[PDB]
Amino acid sequence: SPTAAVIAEVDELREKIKGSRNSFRDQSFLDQLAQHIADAPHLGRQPIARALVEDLRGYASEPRLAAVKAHINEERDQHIFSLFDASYFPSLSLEYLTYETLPTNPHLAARYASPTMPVNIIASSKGFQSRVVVALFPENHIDGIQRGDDLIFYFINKFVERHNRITRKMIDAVMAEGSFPLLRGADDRTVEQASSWWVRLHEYHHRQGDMPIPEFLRYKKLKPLAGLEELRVDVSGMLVCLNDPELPADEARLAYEYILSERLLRYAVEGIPRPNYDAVASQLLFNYLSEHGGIELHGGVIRLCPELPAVLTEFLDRIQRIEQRIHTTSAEEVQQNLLEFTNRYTDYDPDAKDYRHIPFFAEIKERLGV
Amino acid sequence: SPTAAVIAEVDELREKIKGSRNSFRDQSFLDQLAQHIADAPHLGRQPIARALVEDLRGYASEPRLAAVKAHINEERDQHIFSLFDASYFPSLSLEYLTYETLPTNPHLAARYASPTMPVNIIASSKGFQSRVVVALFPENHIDGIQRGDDLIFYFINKFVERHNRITRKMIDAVMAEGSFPLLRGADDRTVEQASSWWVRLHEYHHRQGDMPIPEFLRYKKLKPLAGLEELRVDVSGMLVCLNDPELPADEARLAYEYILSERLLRYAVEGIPRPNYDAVASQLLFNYLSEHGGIELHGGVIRLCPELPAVLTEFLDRIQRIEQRIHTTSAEEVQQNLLEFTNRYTDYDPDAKDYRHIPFFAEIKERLGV
Ligand SMILES: [Fe+2]
Ligand SMILES: [Fe+2]
Repeated sequence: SPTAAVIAEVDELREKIKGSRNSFRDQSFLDQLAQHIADAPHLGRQPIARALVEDLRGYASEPRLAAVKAHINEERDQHIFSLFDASYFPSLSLEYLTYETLPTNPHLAARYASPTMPVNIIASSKGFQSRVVVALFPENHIDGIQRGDDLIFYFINKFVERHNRITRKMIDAVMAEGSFPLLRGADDRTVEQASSWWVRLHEYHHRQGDMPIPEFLRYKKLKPLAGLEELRVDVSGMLVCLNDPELPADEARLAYEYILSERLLRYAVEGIPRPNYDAVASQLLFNYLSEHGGIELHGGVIRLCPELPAVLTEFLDRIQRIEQRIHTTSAEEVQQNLLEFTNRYTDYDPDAKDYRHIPFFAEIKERLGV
Repeated sequence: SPTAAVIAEVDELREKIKGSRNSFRDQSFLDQLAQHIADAPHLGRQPIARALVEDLRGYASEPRLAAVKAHINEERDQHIFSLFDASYFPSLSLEYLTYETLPTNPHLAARYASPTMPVNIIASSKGFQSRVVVALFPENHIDGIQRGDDLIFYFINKFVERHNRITRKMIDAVMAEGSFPLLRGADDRTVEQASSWWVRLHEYHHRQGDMPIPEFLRYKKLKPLAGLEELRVDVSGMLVCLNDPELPADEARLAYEYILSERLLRYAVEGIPRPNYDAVASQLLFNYLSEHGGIELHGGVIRLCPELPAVLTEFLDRIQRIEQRIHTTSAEEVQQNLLEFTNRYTDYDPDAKDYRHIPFFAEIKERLGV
């Protein structure tokens, strides 16, 4: 395999530089790295590698990876290759992958447009094989730069794997029978499509509203607020799937079921020993929905109520009421009001200033090992 | 089996009340629970069950489990049986166990006296089988009361299991050859004895110093400070093992190696996706010792320096100099100074107000699956 030969060369260079991350912006390091990439038998021949060589050799005066990103953003081929520094994807250093794109609904693509690339990884270097790395953002490159039109990659194969290994088992154990009928037994191609819909709607809605990101990113990085922002856009995508009639009805209901099942179940149990940001917001959704008539609990099993679409709209309306006051109060004041709302429906420990898994999901974590 | 019949009856009652935690202090609930306990053909006739039935039936006028705790604290037998409500042990509701005590070193128990019970669990109800439940504290009972002379149980069989599952393969992968010679191939009884020394010294030193807990507990619940307090007492215990000549030299060196291997390795990788309280403090220790000459990194491997005992003393001395200013500044000012000290040696994200696993241990988590 020619691709495996190229990837073995990247994996070996990755091993050599593993101890030198503090030098990743050092021009003496960058020159040696560029030189080794250039001299690599198979890898050095590739256009994207030549682009990275030029970006690295020029980094002292221009600390950007402009030629690499031009290649990637223009989709000159289906290869990604760069030097990465992403604190939440620690496995990434010098990495290479090849991807395949997925089909997309044309109305979805046109009406909810964003520079999102839902892709399957075909082959990759060691750092991309970590289950942690589910996406790739432009500021993950060492230059730390993101532009509004930079392509953003989501690795749908990893989300299909997660849905099969975790969500499917939580649906069987936690949901009333008939809860997610289109998802029941659906094949990987089907979940693939739903997941690709989810990420396209997800990225689009991050840019909508009164406190979009990245503009208000530094106000939305506290654990409960980062999760709440994730939830804001996924509830938005849920409602689009229910409300936009130009979307194919079968595919839209399937994407609805996927987003809801992921936020109600898989994201709800994330984090040990405390909930992570996604899980705090999902437990907020669970309790809000239970208290406002959107779901019901019958002997530890969740029933989705027929009124759930109206309750989801109410929940999204409530988030938007809080955020709209950015127009008349400080971002700090909106923050405090988003925290207050979150804390009404989650298990907040005021002395630890952190959250505990609400008892409903702590027991499922124990029962299912999730 | 008679104990098996008792615990089966406990587990069935635990199942019946599982959805009723909000009713655990309501007398109508308690009156019915007490009756079902009394009528359990085997459980109801245990003296400990008689005690609990009496406490519950009288909870309306005296909200405490005085008869149960008298039984337990007096070690009338080796059974524990109560109604629990411990937010960090969510699996505990109506629970039962039988334990066995362990050999005890006389000088250790006399010079470092505390009401600590290092025990092995022989049989237990379902809630005590959770890997989370490594200990039982007096305030974990529904009454939420703790007294200084109440017995505190540590389940040593669970620390042995954790040592063999995590620490051992971490020692093999991460430590330079000959780092922990007494622990190599140590049998379970040997680890058990080291672990019992550790918990006794652990509980003792919590009560010592200028900001002991429980007095200053509410200032030491923030994630970095909860970890730092655990670390303060374990480094104190390490140093006692090195410095107290009246302890048997073979057991003391073994306990030293055990406490260090646990704090340097197993505790340093806890928490997903972020480090938990133990792990932040262990990463503080790792980076402190690296920069101050106590350990050295060679080829990704930790070498313990011969100077390490003096660097551990310097580390504990530093913590104590910060805490000593409680005498001339507020508890809040000490808190900031403990946080500033922690953040100098850990990966703190000021916008998330939380920590990331430092890259050394993030890579180990990925590599070994810990
Ligand atoms: Fe997002
Ligand atoms: Fe402790």
